[PDB]
Amino acid sequence: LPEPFYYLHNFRAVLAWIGERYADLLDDQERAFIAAFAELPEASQALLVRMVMRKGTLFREGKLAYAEIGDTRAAVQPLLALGWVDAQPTLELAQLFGLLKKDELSQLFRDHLGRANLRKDALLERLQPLFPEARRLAEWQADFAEPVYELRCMALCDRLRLMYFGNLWQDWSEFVLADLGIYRYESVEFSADSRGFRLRADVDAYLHLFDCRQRFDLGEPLEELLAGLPGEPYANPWLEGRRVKLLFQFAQHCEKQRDFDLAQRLYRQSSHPGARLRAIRSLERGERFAEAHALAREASCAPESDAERQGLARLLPRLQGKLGLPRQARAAAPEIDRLDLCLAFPSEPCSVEWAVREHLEEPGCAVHYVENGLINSLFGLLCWEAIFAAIPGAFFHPFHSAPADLHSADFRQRRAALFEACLGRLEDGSYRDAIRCRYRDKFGLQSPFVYWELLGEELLEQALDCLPAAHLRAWFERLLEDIPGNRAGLPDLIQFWPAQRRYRMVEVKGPGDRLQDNQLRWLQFCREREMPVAVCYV
DNA sequence: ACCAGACACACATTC
DNA sequence: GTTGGGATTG
DNA sequence: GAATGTGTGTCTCAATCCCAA
Repeated sequence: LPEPFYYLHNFRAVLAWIGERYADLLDDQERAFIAAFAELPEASQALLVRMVMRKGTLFREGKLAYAEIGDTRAAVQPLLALGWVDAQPTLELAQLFGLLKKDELSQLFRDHLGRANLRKDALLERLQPLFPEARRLAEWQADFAEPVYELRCMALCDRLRLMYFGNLWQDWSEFVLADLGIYRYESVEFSADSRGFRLRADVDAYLHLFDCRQRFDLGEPLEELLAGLPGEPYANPWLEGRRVKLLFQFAQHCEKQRDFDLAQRLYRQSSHPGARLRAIRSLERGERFAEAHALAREASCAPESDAERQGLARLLPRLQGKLGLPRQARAAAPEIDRLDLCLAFPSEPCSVEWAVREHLEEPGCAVHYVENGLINSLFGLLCWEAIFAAIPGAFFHPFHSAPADLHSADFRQRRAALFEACLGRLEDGSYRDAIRCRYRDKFGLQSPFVYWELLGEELLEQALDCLPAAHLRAWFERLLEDIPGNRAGLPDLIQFWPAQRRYRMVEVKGPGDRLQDNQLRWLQFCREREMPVAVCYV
């Protein structure tokens, strides 16, 4: 706010950061850009950044009025000289529609339209075949008096951004939102040589998978698209999971479009969690039962998760039935406590969960609604110094909500000493007070576990009295077995009876919902450790 | 935290 | 004359 | 009719402004 050229300073900051830490990852023509950019006049740098930050790559001169930069047609000149911006670009009929207003376009294509008022997209559809070729604005309308500037250095800028944040989903608005105190991140003191990418060849791989996904959302035929993907897996951990997550989605699309034979073959090329299970169910829907049974038996011998185990638990008997085999006695597990209500006639538009909490209200009993919120936050506070540890590779810029290696399978190990030191506080008295200090110190900070908006002061200290430390262990341990797989699945409500220092937690279900798989996995968990849980059926 | 997951809801399918 | 979606704002 | 499987709608800072309706 206090500096009119704040956006340019942020852009300069990224450029300098790139120059320091990612110098070897940068190529010849890219080094030339950063050098050339600094030699530009201040108002020319500013105008360029504006176009880079804004949605399009095409801009009307009228839509480029900025008081701090002054005359735009003048400031754009050093950019036209470098060829970074292009007046007189050639425009498809589809993108000319994006630049002009509806009334302007109706005037132009007057001798090709009826008297009927159509929507803008309708006009585009009618006129698209009559003008399939692209052409200069002067060739569209010679009477046009506004110059339209095309930004021609957008790809280089994306790479710059992709190197700064370890991704492309974050953009330059992080700087503003952080400065305005709308986003407050934990400040991890990381090395001067902490890296997003370590080598340029991996950056190109990221961009490729990005565009593969891009063309996929653009309805481009998978047959061609698949030939774009690499045969052998990527050597890099992040990149392999992405290549494999992409393969997983192609098979999802194939399966939904009733092509189970391709979907199967694709699911098996993927190591994405749940792919192998989808491969079996696809083989089943393709009525290739013998093959589906062979893979299912292979899976059940060495399952990838407890999630796959319960998926196989339904798949296998059904598969054995379609073959000649007899089904084996699938005797169930112990049953969590049940609690029933009368589908109580709702007062106004409202939800089932909120009503149950109102009903379970009682003098000695307070009830809250905190699905996943409560336990993830309590775990987030106790292991704050562990999660935001200055592990090399974890952090490499500001604007970090979580360490980048959060989903890695050795996330716990790299901080194994720190975690035992935090959960070690859960044995002596320190944990209760340790949480209360984090809460006051770290409040508001962006984090992957703590729900500040929901963890009110009362809910906090009510939990600290009732919830047993030995219980808090078992939960925190299960999260560390598999964070992405055990982040969710916790029951709707917790209810404390603070005076008698006991808790009981409930997941409610209306007439239009049943227990999810993961929710079932946790009720089974708490049951086996004598933890007060129950399912409320309404 | 690296391109959504999470959940509740709702309507097919299959012995 | 009003309303809603989206982009450009900080 | 149970047990299942699959398929939807919703939600990522908030006041401003241009444009399509």
